[PDB]
Amino acid sequence: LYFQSNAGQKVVLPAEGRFTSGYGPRWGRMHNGIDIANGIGTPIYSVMDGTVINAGPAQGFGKWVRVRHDDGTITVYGHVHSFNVSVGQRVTAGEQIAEMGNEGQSTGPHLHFEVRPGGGDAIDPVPWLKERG
Ligand SMILES: [Zn+2]
Repeated sequence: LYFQSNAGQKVVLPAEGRFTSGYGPRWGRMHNGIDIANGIGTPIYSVMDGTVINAGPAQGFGKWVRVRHDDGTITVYGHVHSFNVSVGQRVTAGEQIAEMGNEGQSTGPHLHFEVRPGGGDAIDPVPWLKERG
C-alpha cells in the first residue's frame, strides 16, 4: 500500500522500429493495436512495471506475451519470435520480455502491441505511449 498524490508511472516504448499500422480500420477490418516493424529478433520490452499473465502460442498471433500492470491495464505483445519470461514473473519497465517475430509472410516482421485499460477493450496505443504526464 502506497500513498501518492499524482498517479503517474513510468512508461517506455515496447519496441523500436517503423510505425507501419495504426489503431483503426485497415483493408476493411479494425486493427486493435499498433504495428512496429523491425528485423526478426528485435528486442520487445515491457512498457511498464508489471506481472506476466500470458506467454505462449496464440492462434493468429503465433506467439504472444501479456503483462498486467498494477493499475489494472494489460498490455499485449503479439507475433513474437520467442519470449524469455514465464507467467507470474515480475518485470521492470523497459526490461526485455521477447524478440520480434512475424516471419515468413507478406507483411514483414513486426510487433503487434495493444493497450487494454482495466484488462478490457483495447484503445489507441499511440496517445497512451506518447501523450502521458
Ligand atoms: Zn497489428
